Amino acid sequence: ATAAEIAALPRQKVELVDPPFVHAHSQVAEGGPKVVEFTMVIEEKKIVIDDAGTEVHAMAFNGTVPGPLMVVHQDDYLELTLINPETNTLMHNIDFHAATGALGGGGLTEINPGEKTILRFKATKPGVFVYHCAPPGMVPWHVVSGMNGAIMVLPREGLHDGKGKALTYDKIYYVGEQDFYVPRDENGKYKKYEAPGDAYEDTVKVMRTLTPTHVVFNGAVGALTGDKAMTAAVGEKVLIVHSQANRDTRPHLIGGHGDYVWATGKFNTPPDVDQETWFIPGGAAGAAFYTFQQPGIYAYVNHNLIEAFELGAAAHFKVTGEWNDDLMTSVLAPSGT
Amino acid sequence: ATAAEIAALPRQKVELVDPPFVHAHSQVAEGGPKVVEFTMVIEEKKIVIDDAGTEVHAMAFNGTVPGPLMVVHQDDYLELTLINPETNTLMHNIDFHAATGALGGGGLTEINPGEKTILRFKATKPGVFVYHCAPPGMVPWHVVSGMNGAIMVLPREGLHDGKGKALTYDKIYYVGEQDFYVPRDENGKYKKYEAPGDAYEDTVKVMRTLTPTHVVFNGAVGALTGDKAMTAAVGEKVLIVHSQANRDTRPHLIGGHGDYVWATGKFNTPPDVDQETWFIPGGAAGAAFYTFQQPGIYAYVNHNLIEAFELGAAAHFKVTGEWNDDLMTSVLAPSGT
Amino acid sequence: ATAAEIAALPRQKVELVDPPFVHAHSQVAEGGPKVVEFTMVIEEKKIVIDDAGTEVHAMAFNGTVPGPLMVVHQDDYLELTLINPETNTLMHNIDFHAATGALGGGGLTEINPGEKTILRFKATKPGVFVYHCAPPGMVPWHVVSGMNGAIMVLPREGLHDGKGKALTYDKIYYVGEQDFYVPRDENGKYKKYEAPGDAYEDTVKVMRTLTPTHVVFNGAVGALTGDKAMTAAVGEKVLIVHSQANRDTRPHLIGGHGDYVWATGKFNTPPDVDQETWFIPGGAAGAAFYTFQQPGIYAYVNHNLIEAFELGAAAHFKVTGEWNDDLMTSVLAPSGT
Ligand SMILES: [Cu+2]
Ligand SMILES: [Cu+2]
Ligand SMILES: [Cu+2]
Ligand SMILES: [Cu+2]
Ligand SMILES: [Cu+2]
Ligand SMILES: [Cu+2]
Repeated sequence: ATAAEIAALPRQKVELVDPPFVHAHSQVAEGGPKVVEFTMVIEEKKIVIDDAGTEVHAMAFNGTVPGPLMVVHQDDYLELTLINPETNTLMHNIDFHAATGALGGGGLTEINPGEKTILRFKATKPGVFVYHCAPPGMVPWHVVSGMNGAIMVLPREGLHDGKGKALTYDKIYYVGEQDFYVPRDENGKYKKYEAPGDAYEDTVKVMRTLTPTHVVFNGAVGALTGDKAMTAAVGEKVLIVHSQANRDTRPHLIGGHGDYVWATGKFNTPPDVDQETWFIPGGAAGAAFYTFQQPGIYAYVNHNLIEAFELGAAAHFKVTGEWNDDLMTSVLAPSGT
Repeated sequence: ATAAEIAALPRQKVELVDPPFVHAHSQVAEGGPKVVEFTMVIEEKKIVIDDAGTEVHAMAFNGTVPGPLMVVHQDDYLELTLINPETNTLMHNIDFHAATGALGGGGLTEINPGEKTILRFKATKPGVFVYHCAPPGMVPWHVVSGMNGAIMVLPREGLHDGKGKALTYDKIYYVGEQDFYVPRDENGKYKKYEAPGDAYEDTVKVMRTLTPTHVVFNGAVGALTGDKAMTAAVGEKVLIVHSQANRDTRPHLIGGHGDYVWATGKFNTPPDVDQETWFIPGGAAGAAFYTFQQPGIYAYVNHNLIEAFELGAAAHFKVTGEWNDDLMTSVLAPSGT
Repeated sequence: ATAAEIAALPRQKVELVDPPFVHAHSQVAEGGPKVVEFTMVIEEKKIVIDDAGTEVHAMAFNGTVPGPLMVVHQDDYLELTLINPETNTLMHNIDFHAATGALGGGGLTEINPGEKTILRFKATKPGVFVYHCAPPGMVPWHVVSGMNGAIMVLPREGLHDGKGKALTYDKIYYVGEQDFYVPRDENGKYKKYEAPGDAYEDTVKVMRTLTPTHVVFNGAVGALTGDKAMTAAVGEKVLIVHSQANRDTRPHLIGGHGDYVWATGKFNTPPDVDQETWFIPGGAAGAAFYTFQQPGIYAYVNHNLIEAFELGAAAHFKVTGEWNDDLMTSVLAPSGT
């Protein structure tokens, strides 16, 4: 499109929504290409990540770990205002894996405390994609401090299966998975630090072991379990976007499947089908579409079950509706022999 | 199908055999849906997993690690009678990744020692699938004590390539790969215990390192080597099902290929072809079809070669037949320069 | 077919070049099947892998880590003369994942110092494939000492996308990724040894932790940076072949994508498209095709960002040409809030 064309496109501001929920959007694009505008303030803040009071100095886009899902359509532009307040201690930036050029945007968005920047890019490829902070020389420390999220660039005609038939979800959830590396003293007690930088050398030591101390969804052990379970009903179609900016994961819905899974995250790559456990490499997002058929509790886990049930990578779904005895039935309930 | 329709279907009782062998079955289904009946008794027992006498308190479906492969066809019902004898010490259950509802069956099959249960589920999706025990609060401990196996839900038509041409094996094997986490004392010797619960806390400590002490096929170092090799002949078509319920693996046939690999394990996802090394994420099963072209010894490994050749994840195939010098030949045998 | 027929085929003697470059070849085969001849001399040699001066006794095909890329076309024959000079200490051999029979060639090419051998195999499957040394009882030690490389078996008609459209690259690089396991003294400084075998025991104890101390491209931290950065231009089509003979990797071009990615490395498996981060399991090679659209610096990394930026797995590209503000622009450069 020529210059004048780009400048005349509609601009639209969107209010973000914290994970695992997602801001207002339409599956099939509304109108032609537009510039979708978002604002995020970076917050450096201590968070508690487990039920032992373990602390991390999180580096949080929009104040959450993960950062929020932004949704646009292919060939829209994403225009982000990124703000680094003067109460923060570090420079930050942003790298969108959906974008082309300048290290994903990281070369154009280095903001010290007290600065802001506005980056625009054309979302030329459809898929879910990671975004993360990447300051030169300190890239993994920011990412493993929680400074990452995802976007979704929907096809203009919405999602389709591998034969081109529409796939239209009723609900979407975004599960960001975070590996944390929390230092411990010689008694095995997690350490606490006054300011983010005080932890840098001890944290890189743990990072070099390649073994996280915690692997969590939505920023903390248990953040999406119990009273915080996600919800659905029998018959509803749910899209589950999952990202992991630094380390591999292998999602699984305990009691369900991924009926269609873009395991690479990219919508022009046909989805796998009927999956039990899919694989999302570190540095990527994936998305799974499932129609719920049975009510009750499900878990949603990274299926290294030690990561899920010892280190924190487990969520719940609570599903309403009527039980299907064709699909499963207890012929003889547990009883004495 | 209605409850009465299911009650009228034919029943077939299968006798399971121990991995890496597979029970008798037909690739193409005979006739219409059936209720395929299986029984497994759970055995808690010490197993020795290496040549140094290292022990695991195994929790073994049908007394083996992995548990046996169960074979059905799409839209059959799998009816399992699961028995937990009074000689065991723990509650157990079963979660079938092929099933829909109640945590794969785990919510309906919780059996204390001295109980049994009967679960039926409809095998609605074709593929190879993990099953495993998953008692609330104790899930990865049971799995990494060997309490896992797989099933195969064949298409009613049998297997096909990505162009719907039939693929018919002459032979099938089931390789269950197991990560074990064995505690060591201050001198580096593996510890022994006299009841499963006595090893729990020390085991969990090793599990949280994410670093197995052993990675084995069929429950031990060397289980599928030497005179317990898998066997085949030149011209024979072989399907190798491989599962890993907790940790990723990357199978490779040394000297061969995966001609067709359903690396996700799901038969409605078209297979990869001409594979050197495929990838099966923790929590899944995959399957590889190969036609042997050369005789001699092959190795079948997890191609993290430290996991294969230091930790235990290596099997052999012995193949009969005539050498093909067109495919390969020693032009000059090793000799002085 | 027969010996008369194979004697009649043309021979082509190729001179290998050092990675990341690739010897001259034709993407579409010039004429009928040929016997493509290569020679490699194995060198046991001390190499320095980081700016601290850390050393590995490398075991290097052609003197480099990785070994060089050999390029043939499907149904050519690859005929390798492999020489183990008398100045080396160990027996070595070669196992081509591209080849069929005798453990990939391993069984036929065991040469002591002062010996040579010539192996010929038919390259029946198109793709990129790992090769590596594999002496029985010492397999992972040789591979993780750098004794591995890759070959490319091009379709005779050159590369195509999943739908039959030709994909012709303008240039090709070969990135070999190497996990090294270097012992450390009680100060945590890397140890040095006199001969390869002096480090064996201490190296095996690091290998069994499954945690490399360094993960590098082209044999050292920073090897593909600075005057050794890869290069391209806006509009240029680049194929990046990447291998890892022992351990998984997840390549990512920072600021770009993989437009077409044969993540399994096999050209009869249609490529994934629009990739952010692809996944190549240990024991495999993959290849990604990308048309550069923006000038400037890029990094090409294993996107476990601790592996990339702490352990060494980061290369650079320098790209010339004109910035595209439609793809990306800084609407407001970093500036005061
Ligand atoms: Cu940051
Ligand atoms: Cu990134
Ligand atoms: Cu159990
Ligand atoms: Cu499971
Ligand atoms: Cu060697
Ligand atoms: Cu190999």
